[PDB]
Amino acid sequence: MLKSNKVVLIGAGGVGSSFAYALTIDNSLVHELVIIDVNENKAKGEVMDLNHGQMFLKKNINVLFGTYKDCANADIVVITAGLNQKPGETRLDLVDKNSKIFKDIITNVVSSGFDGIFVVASNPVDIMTYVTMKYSKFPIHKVIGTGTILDTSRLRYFLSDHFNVNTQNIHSYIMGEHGDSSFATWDETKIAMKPLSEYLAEGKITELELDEIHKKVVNAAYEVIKLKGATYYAIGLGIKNIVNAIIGDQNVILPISSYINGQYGGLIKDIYIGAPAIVCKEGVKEVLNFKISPKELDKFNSSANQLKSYIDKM
Amino acid sequence: MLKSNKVVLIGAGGVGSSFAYALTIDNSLVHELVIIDVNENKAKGEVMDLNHGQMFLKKNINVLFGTYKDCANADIVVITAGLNQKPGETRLDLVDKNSKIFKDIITNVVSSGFDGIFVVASNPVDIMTYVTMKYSKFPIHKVIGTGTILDTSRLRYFLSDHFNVNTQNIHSYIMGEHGDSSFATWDETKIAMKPLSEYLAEGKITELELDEIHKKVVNAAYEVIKLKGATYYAIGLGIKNIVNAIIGDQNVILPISSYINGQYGGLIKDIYIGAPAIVCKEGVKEVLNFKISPKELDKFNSSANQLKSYIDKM
Amino acid sequence: MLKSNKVVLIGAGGVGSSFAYALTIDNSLVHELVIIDVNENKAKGEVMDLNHGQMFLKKNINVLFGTYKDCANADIVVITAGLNQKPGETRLDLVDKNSKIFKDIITNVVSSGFDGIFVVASNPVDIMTYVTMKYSKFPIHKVIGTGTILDTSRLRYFLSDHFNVNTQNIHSYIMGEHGDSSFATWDETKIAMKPLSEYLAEGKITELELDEIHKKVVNAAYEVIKLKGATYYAIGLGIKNIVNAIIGDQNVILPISSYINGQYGGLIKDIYIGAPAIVCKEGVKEVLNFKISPKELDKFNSSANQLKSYIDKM
Amino acid sequence: MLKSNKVVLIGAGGVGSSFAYALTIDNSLVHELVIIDVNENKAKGEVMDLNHGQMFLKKNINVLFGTYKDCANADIVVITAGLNQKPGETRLDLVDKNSKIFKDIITNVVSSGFDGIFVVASNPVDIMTYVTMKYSKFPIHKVIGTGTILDTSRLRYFLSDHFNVNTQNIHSYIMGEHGDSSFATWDETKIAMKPLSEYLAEGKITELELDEIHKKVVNAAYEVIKLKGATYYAIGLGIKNIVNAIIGDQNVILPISSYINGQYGGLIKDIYIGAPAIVCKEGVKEVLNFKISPKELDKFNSSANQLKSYIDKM
Ligand SMILES: NC(=O)C1=CN([C@@H]2O[C@H](COP(=O)(O)OP(=O)(O)OC[C@H]3O[C@@H](n4cnc5c(N)ncnc54)[C@H](O)[C@@H]3O)[C@@H](O)[C@H]2O)CC=C1
Ligand SMILES: NC(=O)C1=CN([C@@H]2O[C@H](COP(=O)(O)OP(=O)(O)OC[C@H]3O[C@@H](n4cnc5c(N)ncnc54)[C@H](O)[C@@H]3O)[C@@H](O)[C@H]2O)CC=C1
Ligand SMILES: NC(=O)C1=CN([C@@H]2O[C@H](COP(=O)(O)OP(=O)(O)OC[C@H]3O[C@@H](n4cnc5c(N)ncnc54)[C@H](O)[C@@H]3O)[C@@H](O)[C@H]2O)CC=C1
Ligand SMILES: NC(=O)C1=CN([C@@H]2O[C@H](COP(=O)(O)OP(=O)(O)OC[C@H]3O[C@@H](n4cnc5c(N)ncnc54)[C@H](O)[C@@H]3O)[C@@H](O)[C@H]2O)CC=C1
Ligand SMILES: O=P(O)(O)OC[C@H]1O[C@](O)(COP(=O)(O)O)[C@@H](O)[C@@H]1O
Ligand SMILES: O=P(O)(O)OC[C@H]1O[C@](O)(COP(=O)(O)O)[C@@H](O)[C@@H]1O
Ligand SMILES: [Ca+2]
Ligand SMILES: [Ca+2]
Repeated sequence: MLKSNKVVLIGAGGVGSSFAYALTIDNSLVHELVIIDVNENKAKGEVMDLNHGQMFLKKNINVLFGTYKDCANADIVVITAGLNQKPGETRLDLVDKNSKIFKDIITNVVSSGFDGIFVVASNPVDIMTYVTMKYSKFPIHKVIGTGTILDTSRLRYFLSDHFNVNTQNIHSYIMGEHGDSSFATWDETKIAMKPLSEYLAEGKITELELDEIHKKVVNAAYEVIKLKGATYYAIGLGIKNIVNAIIGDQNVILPISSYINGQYGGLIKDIYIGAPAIVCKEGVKEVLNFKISPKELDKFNSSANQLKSYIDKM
Repeated sequence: MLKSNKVVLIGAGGVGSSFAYALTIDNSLVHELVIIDVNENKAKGEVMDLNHGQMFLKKNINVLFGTYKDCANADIVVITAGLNQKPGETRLDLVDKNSKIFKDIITNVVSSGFDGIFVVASNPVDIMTYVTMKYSKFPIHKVIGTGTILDTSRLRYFLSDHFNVNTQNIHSYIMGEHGDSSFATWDETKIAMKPLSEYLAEGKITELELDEIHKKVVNAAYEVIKLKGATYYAIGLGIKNIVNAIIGDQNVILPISSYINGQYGGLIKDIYIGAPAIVCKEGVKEVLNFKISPKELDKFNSSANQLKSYIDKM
Repeated sequence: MLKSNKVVLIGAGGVGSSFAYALTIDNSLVHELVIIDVNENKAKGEVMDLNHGQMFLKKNINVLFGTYKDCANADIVVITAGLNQKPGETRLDLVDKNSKIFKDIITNVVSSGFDGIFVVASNPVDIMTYVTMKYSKFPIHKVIGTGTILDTSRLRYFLSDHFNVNTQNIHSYIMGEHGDSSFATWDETKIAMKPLSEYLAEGKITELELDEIHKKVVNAAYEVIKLKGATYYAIGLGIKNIVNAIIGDQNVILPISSYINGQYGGLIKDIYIGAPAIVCKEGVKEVLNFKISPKELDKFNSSANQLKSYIDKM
Repeated sequence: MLKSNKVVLIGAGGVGSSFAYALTIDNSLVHELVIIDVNENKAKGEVMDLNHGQMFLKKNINVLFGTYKDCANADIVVITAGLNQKPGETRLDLVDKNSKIFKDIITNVVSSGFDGIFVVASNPVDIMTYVTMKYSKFPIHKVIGTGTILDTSRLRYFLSDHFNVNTQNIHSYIMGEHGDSSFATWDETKIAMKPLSEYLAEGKITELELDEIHKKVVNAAYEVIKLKGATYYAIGLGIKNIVNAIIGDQNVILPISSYINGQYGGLIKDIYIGAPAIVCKEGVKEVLNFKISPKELDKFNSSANQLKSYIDKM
């Protein structure tokens, strides 16, 4: 028998609503979308606005107001609820209030009988991913965070604009914390099959331009927050892509919040951090391990140690 | 010689930003999108947030922050600028305020050298379409408004849920003013090829339920605004579909703001009103005419009389 | 838990391979496509040629060379095996040959343990749908034939070309036997919301032109076969759309081979004939019933009698 | 302002017909498709079969039978005409006859007033691309051949199946002549960011397995021809993607038939060979140059020397 695939969204603010809109437009078999928000009226209005556009979609989809009960037979639970950062605030300044919000959300979600896959976007996303795994008691491979997918998308856009080359051919990652301590894989970067070192040697880009691009990646959230209050379009597309990759069993490699336990030298273990992993219908299929340059490995270790600090204080 | 297709968006609020997002996701050959707003910080932030997600799109697209000089070589100009209605404000006061804003907008656009197609969504949409045509001097067929496309989408969603049939197969229109004096084409409505009269005969639905549906359509915007502050997702998809129909030269029939001068009895002439028209690459190719029932014609003439009353004043 | 949707294709000729190609390009979550043919070299070559293009697809898909063992857990079985016709599709000789082929195919499929949905395209498609239902003993709502979907596609193309209007807005059907006894629903046809009778009265089309268009629909297959040897592109798309509507649970109304039992004047009963029905994840959800004009009802009854007599002689 | 993008297809065999089909299904705005074949009946039949499925397509498209006269205002001309291999023949046996055919076709097209972009697929594709350039006297950037895009697609499918990873993450090329002298960029290959050398070290792939995969790439065409008479699905998708990337001004890097005059050492110059280049609205924006291993450079220079040996004999 054929099945009805169900996604429950928890948190109907800018990020969640953008994700839901994008998913209705570009849908890899999501038959039911259930929206949950502690602000009941916001969720109701978003459900209405999404349903009023069905005539313009490629496919019809069931979009419903829901409660935690709906998670019982959900295949995916997307969590975007929590406080976002205000001007002058880091993502780590949200750890305490957002962890308390996630203790409550994860209890309800677990008590309903949910046994699908978690997709976490709330900040700080790596620590919130670890918290989801611990509170839920779920296997490590059924808990996914968006990690550095958004930072990587920003990096690839900036490089695409610099070289006037489609983002599809920009093979570079942001790894580490989804935050101030991230780093770019400059030494492993290629444009199609042409290494970045050849572009540097040819004077088509400079090392300080690389430093500036990485700093723009790091500061992008702060800039967009100053300009329009919060970021939601790019993260909405990233979540949509993760969801479709899961439902489609696409076995695609993405730089997500991945649980490391021996990879990248093993100096730091048992944390979630921005790193490449294979995604499929069962969740994470494998957390990859590849050699990165010594300086880049020191940056990775420093970022992972920063994360481990917060994990140890709880 | 292949060309670069350029769309300029004026007004980066909820409607305009939602349209731009939807267009980048489902893009029928827009190479360059230019976003303009009197609040330039908002426009900058939306440009950045839209660009940061390029890695997740099917196609790359140039999204830019611009000025009115960018309209010179634009192919389409989408206008979503102006005020949305507030409590205690009739359609007359918004007509006044928004026509005064459009004078400035259209003056700058036309002075830039623009000679493309106008797509208008600011409310009251039919009157603002008339105003755009009068201020711009453009041929009537080069000025399009969204008309009752959103009301028709709401109607077809309601009917699809009632009969549990895909919106694709709900053949019914909302016509007249985009507002309180609109009406449904009940007597000409079909579900696939089965007339609504048959469903009525079989107790599949009742006249009361039909009145209920029409009033749901009339009050949808008020409900959504109560619940979440504004509507923008469904209107964004509608505008995206219009723009793609134009660039794709699809010759598709839609219930837009159409210029009547003889159709539907011809008792009211020389106004834009929600009615079916064929849309193609050069704009409106034909405003159609078909027989509606006498009671529905009474409703149509009343709505057109209302719109003509507001126009003649100025 | 999430599942892998499995489609088995029996018959890897022009029609089957066209359908498989179109499905790989436009895929509503088919995870596994299995191809079977009594000519195993042909099935293998098609599997290889379809897999060699995965790089260019939106989504990866597992394309497999199969045996009947693969039907055990298949969700849909598409049958396009059988002799293609230079002369009459509904020859009693062709009926006999393809009935003998279907006996073997259905026996092997059913002995595999399959319990999904049959989608039949082999000719004569209405009688082959009947034979599939009889040999398999499946519920009638789990046996689908393509019926007059192809004839309706041709009709809507011809009308779209006549009026220079998108096929989207052409609301007309071909009904009755997929072949020489079919008829068009001229008296119920609409262009968008405009009845065809209004176009006739305005001189934009004539009765003779309607007759000629219907004869073009009837002679299309013969002409295409004369020119290029066989037809497979339009029918491949029709099969693809049926499959995607089923897996997407879209509740869409399609003119398929439907099991008639009282509808349309309850004269002929218990045969498969071209008629509109609601398609969903469950199979056929309902055969629709609406009033046709007396002349068209007579055409329909004559077509049904044609079919029943050919079933008798089998 | 907005235009109708016109593609003329010359050669309506399996390759051309598959490309046309795929294009109608996945269309980056091609408003008019014109089909030319010296066998007028085959072209007519293909036009009819393609048009009879418009109702199932996302967008309507104008498909017409035509003559050389129709290239006058064409934006793109795709050439798929000429002899195919058949069992026992290499692709280099066909040079003489196909060069004669191409002389005829190019002369007619150029005489028609066409000044757009050629896209060449007929075999041997590198030599036929060179011949198109020479006979047409067009700028080099106006002439595109499919080169090793098909070989690369086969390679990426084989590696995707071996590692069970999406083709999207397989970064490897086939370069050199589309034929028996090609080679794979093993030393520069990555699965996402993970070099192939690490998979070899970890025993997840072996040197003999790389040898075998390249041999499979080289013998794929012979095997598929033996099994079903000819290859056309994978090549059709490749052509479709080139066309959509041109019209979409996507600036994508593809391994196509590129004109070399200094790259990859100065050894062989002034020929077309399988190599990466940037494709955009104007044609070829830039032929890339990147370092490959010394043994692979030897292979590249031997392949190029063979192609030069053929070009000099004429
Ligand atoms: N790359 C990434 O992962 C990104 C992370 N982001 C974070 O995502 C989260 C949401 O951001 P925004 O949408 O802009 O914020 P928002 O102000 O729009 O609020 C999101 C929603 O969460 C709701 N909520 C709060 N508590 C609960 C609860 N217990 N159950 C259900 N709903 C609840 C709340 O009512 C609100 O509607 C923040 O933590 C952001 O920092 C935002 C941008 C990118
Ligand atoms: N056609 C339809 O069906 C509907 C029409 N809608 C109307 O669309 C318009 C925009 O709606 P929202 O996005 O929600 O409102 P909004 O406040 O969110 O955005 C309106 C934008 O217009 C900007 N603006 C104001 N004046 C000017 C100016 N002189 N020049 C340039 N920019 C200016 C302004 O800065 C703001 O960003 C309103 O008139 C709505 O009533 C909204 C909903 C549906
Ligand atoms: N429903 C519709 O609208 C249409 C129906 N069509 C019919 O579809 C069928 C196939 O058409 P084509 O592909 O062009 O013909 P084809 O000869 O190209 O393909 C038929 C395939 O079926 C194979 N086959 C034969 N017997 C068996 C068997 N016992 N088991 C498995 N495979 C077998 C056979 O080897 C061949 O590959 C014919 O009956 C057509 O008449 C064709 C056009 C439209
Ligand atoms: N990666 C690649 O580039 C590949 C190249 N391929 C080659 O593409 C070409 C076509 O392959 P197929 O479609 O299978 O062969 P086909 O015989 O099926 O079709 C070729 C068509 O070209 C027609 N034709 C011949 N001369 C002219 C002319 N002067 N004007 C117009 N039409 C003409 C001819 O009538 C025929 O219909 C062959 O040369 C193949 O070797 C096929 C596979 C892949
Ligand atoms: O022209 P309308 O009335 O707006 O309907 C358009 C819709 O009709 C359809 O063609 C379906 O029509 P049918 O139900 O008659 O088959 C859809 O594809 C299309 O979106
Ligand atoms: O594996 P990555 O680095 O995430 O890149 C994924 C992208 O690479 C591509 O496969 C293109 O690869 P190439 O540049 O090597 O041709 C895109 O299709 C895909 O979106
Ligand atoms: Ca740039
Ligand atoms: Ca015509």
